[PDB]
Amino acid sequence: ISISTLEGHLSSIMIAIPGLGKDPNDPTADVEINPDLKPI
Amino acid sequence: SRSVIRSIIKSSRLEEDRKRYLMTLLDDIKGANDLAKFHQMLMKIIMK
Amino acid sequence: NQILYPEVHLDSPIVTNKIVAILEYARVPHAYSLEDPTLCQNIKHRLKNGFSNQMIINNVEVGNVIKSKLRSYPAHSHIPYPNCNQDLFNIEDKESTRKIRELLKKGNSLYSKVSDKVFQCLRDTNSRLGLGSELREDIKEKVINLGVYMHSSQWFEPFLFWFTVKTEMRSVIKSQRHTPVFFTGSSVELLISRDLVAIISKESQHVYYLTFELVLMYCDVIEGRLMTETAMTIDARYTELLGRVRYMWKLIDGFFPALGNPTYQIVAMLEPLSLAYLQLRDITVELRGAFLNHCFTEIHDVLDQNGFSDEGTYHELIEALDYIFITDDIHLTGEIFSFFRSFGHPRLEAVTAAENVRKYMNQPKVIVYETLMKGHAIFCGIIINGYRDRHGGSWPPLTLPLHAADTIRNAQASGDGLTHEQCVDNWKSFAGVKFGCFMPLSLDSDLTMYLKDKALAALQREWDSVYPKEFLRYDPPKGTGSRRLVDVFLNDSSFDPYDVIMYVVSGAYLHDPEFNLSYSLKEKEIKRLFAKMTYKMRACQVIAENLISNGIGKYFKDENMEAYETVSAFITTDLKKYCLNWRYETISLFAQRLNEIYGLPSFFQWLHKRLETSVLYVSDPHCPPDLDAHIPLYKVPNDQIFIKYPMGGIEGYCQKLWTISTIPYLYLAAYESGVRIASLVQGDNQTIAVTKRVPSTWPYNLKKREAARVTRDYFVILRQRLHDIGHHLKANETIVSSHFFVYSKGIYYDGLLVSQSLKSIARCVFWSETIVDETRAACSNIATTMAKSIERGYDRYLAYSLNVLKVIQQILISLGFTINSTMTRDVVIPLLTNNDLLIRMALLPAPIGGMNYLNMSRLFVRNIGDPVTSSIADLKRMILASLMPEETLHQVMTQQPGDSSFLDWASDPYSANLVCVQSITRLLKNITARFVLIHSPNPMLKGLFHDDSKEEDEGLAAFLMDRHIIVPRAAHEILDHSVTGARESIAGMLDTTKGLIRASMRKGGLTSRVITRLSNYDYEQFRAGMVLLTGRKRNVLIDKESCSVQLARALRSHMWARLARGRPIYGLEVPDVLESMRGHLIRRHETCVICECGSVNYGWFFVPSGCQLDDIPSRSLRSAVRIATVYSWAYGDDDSSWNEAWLLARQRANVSLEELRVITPTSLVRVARYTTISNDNLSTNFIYQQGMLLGLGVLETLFRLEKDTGSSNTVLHLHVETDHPRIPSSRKLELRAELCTNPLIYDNAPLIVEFVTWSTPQLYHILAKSTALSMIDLVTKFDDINSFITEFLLIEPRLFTIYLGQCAAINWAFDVHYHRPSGKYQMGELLSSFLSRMSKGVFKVLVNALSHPKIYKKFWNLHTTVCNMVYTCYMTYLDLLLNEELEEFTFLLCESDEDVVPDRFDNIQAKHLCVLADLYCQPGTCPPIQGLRPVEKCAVLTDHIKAEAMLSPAGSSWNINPIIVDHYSCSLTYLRRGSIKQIRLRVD
Amino acid sequence: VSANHASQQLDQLKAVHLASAVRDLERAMTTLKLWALGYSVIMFMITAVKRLRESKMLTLSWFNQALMVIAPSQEETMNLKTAMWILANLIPRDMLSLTGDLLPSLWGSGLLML
Amino acid sequence: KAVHLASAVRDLERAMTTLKLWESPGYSVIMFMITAVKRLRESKMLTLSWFNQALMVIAPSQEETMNLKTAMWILANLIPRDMLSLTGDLLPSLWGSGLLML
Repeated sequence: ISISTLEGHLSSIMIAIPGLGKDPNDPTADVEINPDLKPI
Repeated sequence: SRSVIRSIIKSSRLEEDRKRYLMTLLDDIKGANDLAKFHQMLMKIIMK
Repeated sequence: NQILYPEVHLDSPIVTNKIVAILEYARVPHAYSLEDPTLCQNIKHRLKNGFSNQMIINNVEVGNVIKSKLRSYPAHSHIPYPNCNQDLFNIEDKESTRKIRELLKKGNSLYSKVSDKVFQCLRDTNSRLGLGSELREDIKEKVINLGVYMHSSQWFEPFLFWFTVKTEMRSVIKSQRHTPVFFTGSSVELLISRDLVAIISKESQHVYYLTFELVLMYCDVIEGRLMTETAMTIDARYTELLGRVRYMWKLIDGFFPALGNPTYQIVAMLEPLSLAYLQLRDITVELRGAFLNHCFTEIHDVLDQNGFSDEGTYHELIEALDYIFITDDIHLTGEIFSFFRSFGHPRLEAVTAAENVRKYMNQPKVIVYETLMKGHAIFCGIIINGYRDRHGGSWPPLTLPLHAADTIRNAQASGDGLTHEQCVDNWKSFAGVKFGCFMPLSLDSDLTMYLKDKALAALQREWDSVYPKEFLRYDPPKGTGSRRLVDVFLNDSSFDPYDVIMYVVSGAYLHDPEFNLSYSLKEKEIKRLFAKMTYKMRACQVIAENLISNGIGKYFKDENMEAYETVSAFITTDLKKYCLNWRYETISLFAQRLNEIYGLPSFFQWLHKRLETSVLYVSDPHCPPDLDAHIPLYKVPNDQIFIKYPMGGIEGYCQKLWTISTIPYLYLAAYESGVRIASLVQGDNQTIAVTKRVPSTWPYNLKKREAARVTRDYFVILRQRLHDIGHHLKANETIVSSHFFVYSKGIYYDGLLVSQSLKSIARCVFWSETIVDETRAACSNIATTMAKSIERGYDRYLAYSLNVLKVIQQILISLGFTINSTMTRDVVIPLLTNNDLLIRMALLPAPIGGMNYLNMSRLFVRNIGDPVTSSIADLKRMILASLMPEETLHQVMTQQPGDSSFLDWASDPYSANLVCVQSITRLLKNITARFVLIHSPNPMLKGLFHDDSKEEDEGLAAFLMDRHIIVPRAAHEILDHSVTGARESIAGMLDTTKGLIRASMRKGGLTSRVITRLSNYDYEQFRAGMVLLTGRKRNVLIDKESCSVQLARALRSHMWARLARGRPIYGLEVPDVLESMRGHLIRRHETCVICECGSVNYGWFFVPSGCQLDDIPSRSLRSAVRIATVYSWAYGDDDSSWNEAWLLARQRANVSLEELRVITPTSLVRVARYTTISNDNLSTNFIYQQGMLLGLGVLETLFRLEKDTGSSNTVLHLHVETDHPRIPSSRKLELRAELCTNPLIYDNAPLIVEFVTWSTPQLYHILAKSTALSMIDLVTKFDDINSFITEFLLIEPRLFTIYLGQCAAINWAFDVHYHRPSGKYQMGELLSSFLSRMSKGVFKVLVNALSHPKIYKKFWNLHTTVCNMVYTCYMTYLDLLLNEELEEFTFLLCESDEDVVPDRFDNIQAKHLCVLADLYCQPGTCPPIQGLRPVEKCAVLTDHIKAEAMLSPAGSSWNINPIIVDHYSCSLTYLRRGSIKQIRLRVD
Repeated sequence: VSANHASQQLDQLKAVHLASAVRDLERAMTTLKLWALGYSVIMFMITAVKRLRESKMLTLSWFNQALMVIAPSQEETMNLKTAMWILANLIPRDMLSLTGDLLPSLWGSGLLML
Repeated sequence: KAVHLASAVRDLERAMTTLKLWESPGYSVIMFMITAVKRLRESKMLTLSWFNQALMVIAPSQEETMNLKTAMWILANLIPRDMLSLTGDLLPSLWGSGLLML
């Protein structure tokens, strides 16, 4: 539980502050993509 | 601060002779702490 | 372009560099000093190179004329624009201003001819309401001598000068090798050119050079001052306000020469200072002089930095401000807000605004983590509670992390909502939450958001193309970009709205070469910049704000025995500098949560990511960049107009997202301070209401002190929390108050609305903002502004008289002082030589053919019934007051009708077919918008607009309206919700402005015949008015003081006679407000109207004494349902008409016939808070509602000048003075070959007896029905007779004899129809024969009823007596039925089975049709009813009576309407005994 | 202003406030009711209120007539007597002089046990 | 049917307030009823614990206990029996109670 809190804090810091992803392929882009969009 | 206190005296609903006398005393007050004592005294009259 | 005119009013900022550029091309010396000297270099560089063009010439000649005149005056000095203001506020010349002086003297002559009759008309309409003793004597002299009061003003002689100079300059701009020569005057010498105006005063030798914008500004300011000084001088309430505003004008105009442009900071301080001097009146605590200290320190800083600083000057300025702003009346404190713009507008430079934005957008910040995460937790809680409330107890899709508390997990499992305390105390539990996608993206549903026209910046490679070659040293690159958003949007060959989102999601927006963001100066500001960017990023911004506004923002929209009440205080904050303070780190987490909700990766943080890598510049055409050669934007240094690398937000563009992010911090401060907070958001103003409960036994002063103390604590907490995220609340600027807050209508002071009455009077100016100078739009603007001043508190009669004088002056200006060259001598000389013609044109109302747009009913109520009926009633009042002759009425009835189709009738239902009353600009906008939308190759507008759309619209309007009864108002409701209404709505939102009109002129959408027709409508409307009021035709039937509705029906039948051809018109006539109501005041005295007239229809108003007045599914599916219900109600309900309604509702939504059948169903606050209303004496809901509004207006007018309601209660009595089942179809519906399935228009998814409560007349009627029905039915069937004796004792006789006649006729209708007699007497003879066939035992019950002596006495060989009684009741029933006196008619039906109710209804309707056919038709012509179905015999009898009514002249007065049969699932005994028990248990 | 004029205007103002209270009470009780013809404790109630809406006063003779019309059912007579006791409790004692004669008599009477 | 209840609570509160402003005569008759209707306005449920607690607060004054019992009996008799449990738990039990003598 204490490790999970530490992971939750560092997740919020690294994605609110730009350039600190450590290459996760755009950490703000972890959302599922199907809002009836389908342009492709 | 003197202008604001004088505006409080002018905008109040006090008697005109009392307003003139309080403006005379406000012109008599020079020190900073004496202005603060005058302001607490002035706020007492308006609440009364 | 032969139809556009130069602009009448100011619509652009004032730039120093434009004036300096004109004076440096003209080579005239000047005293201006620029902060950026680059325009004082580049021009010289161009003049070193020999550069010249068409525009550098014709300033050299003007400069030579100026130097030739300045050789005459030796000691000449040029004065800059601010330093000369009072001189240009007080300037006059007798010789220069002769023509407008003669015109306005003629206007005073005409108004002096009609002023006394105007006063008599207003005195009569005040006397009918009952305020004759309360009308002041001074009002008469102010009405009669109003022109003398307007000519006595100080601003009149400036106004004639500036109106002259504006009109002569506008003529030059339209006309443009003559050289402008100086005009020698009495005191000034004047040169007017296209770009420069030179004024040399002879006595002082002060020389002024002005441009066009300064002339427009001075004309607007001086005309507004003239109108507001006239309005304050006329009305007696604004006297001390008049003195304080005059002293304010004199003091600030004295301050203008010494300071100049820094004076506008002191002018801007008037908006804080009124609220500071209002805060001095707070009863609470030491916050009386809180904001005034900041204001006084700011004014001291303004005087100190400019060098005009001494001890004597500052004290005198404070004494002057104390004289202006200290007053005792609450409602006159907000009138100073209207005089904010009355001093002018400052001059602007781009470098100052660039430095101002550069200081804020480059500031480092340090932001905590805990407050940010607590605000994010509250943000998540608000989204969760919104989704849980709308979806009924369900959590939105999310996953909590492993470290979440058990309270949040068990609330997620059990579906229990979270309070704010749980969100703040468990902010660590929301550290790694991930939302799910639950918000759909419907961009194909909405197209309106792109059609709003917005400006576009140039491409980044050609950013210098906005600057001219003239003001730059190097030649700028040419510009291939497009200026407007809608031109790129409509001409785009392939446009998918999801590709716009993909332009951000894919990441190509960061690396594009064409992106650029620019700034431009704001137009009218006393102190901003608005931004412009390219097409794709504009569309991304619009889509982003619409997506936030549709789905998520709607979520954000809103022991103790002694008992408690709630007391509140207010905090008002400014939000303008917040947008610069937003950074990526603050907005990032909220943007991630919105990305997770909407399912778009990295979408909502686009703004900061693009602005951090871009270079911004402030673009003014006259201000040049300081570059020797062309360079790209990133090489350009971070000086002058350039802001190199901004971290922040440009104003607007993300306002919804920032507001949604801002509210959680307010709620966090609410939780920490233990208060209740309600937030109201305005433009750059936020009002926070702090609420704490207090004991009710406490006095009022202690409650307010407690509320202000806890508001103080909340303010300290909120300041700390906003500083920790970095928004810098700045406590001195924010106002903390106990009573007042600022909103849109005015200042709110403890339930009082302080209103700004004199703003709209200052906005009452000659002409209106139109591309063609129209008289009618100007008169409509005058009427609208004066009416708005009436609702904000100005006197009604004085506003009406000001409207009359301003209309006369506007007509005289439009005929005599104009730039229009189509004003030939055929109409100008006849109108100017014939004075009475011009006054009769000015006074006559506009719905009947005049040029006056304010009705006398409109002065009291906002909504009037019918403009034609109200206009005819107003004309009758003016005829009775001898203001206009009687013959004018006949001319109104003999007016030549215009040519308009059925579609123009359906678009404007109250139109009276006048000749050329449509405005030029609106019709030109409609043609231009329709042309560009029909030639738009955008794939979204595929089937919405067709080239043959107008023929389809005309066919639909003809199918709706060419019926045997013509209703305009129902067809407007059908056509508004149809495809035609959708096309007109989409065409209406497109504001094409001047640019697309010029573009369509180049394309040729407006043909030359259209241009020559639209150029001459003002001449033709003056010609039409002259032909109307000159002509002489009279009718015998029309009489003076006949009914207004009768005259309106006659007028509508005359002027629509070509289309209607004699058919009736229904649904347009509502009686006038003023001619229907007669009111009277009472204290202990008899109302006279009640004493003699016996008028018991009145409304009742009460005012207590001794009260202080002054002191304390889809849209397309809804449209289809609306079309179906209006078509079913208006034109009948059967199987044939429902197919047509299904076809009209099928075009908007995908429904079947069965599915469609299932799915289809102010300033009164001074008095009106204390008044008590009762309408129990009132017996058409619009008339009663407008009567209530009129009574409130009466009570407002009675107590306008009275401080207190004194020593007696007031009572006001406001009296009121008092046919088709179905319409078939003639035309066949054209329809369309295929149905367009666009989401804008088409939607494919179907998706979704208590006797006590009855009133006493109803108890009489139901008892009289039950006694009569039971009696006659028993006679047909031939303790209950003793019950009948008691009931006949208890009933009223007249209702009984009517209902007895009804039941007798219904039960003998079949035998009468078999014998077929004609007329009343023969049917009565046959019914008397039927009563003769009855025996004595058949009528024995009524014999026993007549045996009682009291029944016999009330109702006046008893069997023959009963036969004579039934015959007499039958004769009376027939006599009421012939002249339609059966207004309350009901045949009650007692039913046991619900299925046989249509059968009984058909049988009794057949009986009624037999009665009508035997009364009306000839004997033997009726078809037999024997051996026929009831609905078949009803149909054949209805057809026979309709055919016989068409054949005979009689029959129209006869009613073919069937009887009304109220049904009840009760016996006769139950209803009858219940009525007896209630009429004995109730009062009687 | 003399005391007599102020007393007259005060009586008029009390009459207006009593009429407004009667109208609001009638609306409330009709809303409660709408969601043989032997009436009950609220069906009795509004009838008296309806007499107060049509400006005719409650009188001992009206109570005797109402007892004689409801006489065979003793439970219903108990219901109407309790309903007039409810109206005695609702109206303040100053305005019972304005209502009539029944409610000053019924203000003295009280329930023995809850 | 909650919309029908709530609206009548608003109209009763308006009627009792306008009666209370004109009265020549502790929360007594009608004043306690205004308190109870205000508790109904705040969506508070009538519970046995609240009435027992109110009995403990107003215990020294016996006449005021009689006043509050009579006012709760007013509110018990005026409200119909279908909505009576939606008011709270006090009012059916007070509907069970009755007077011995007028």
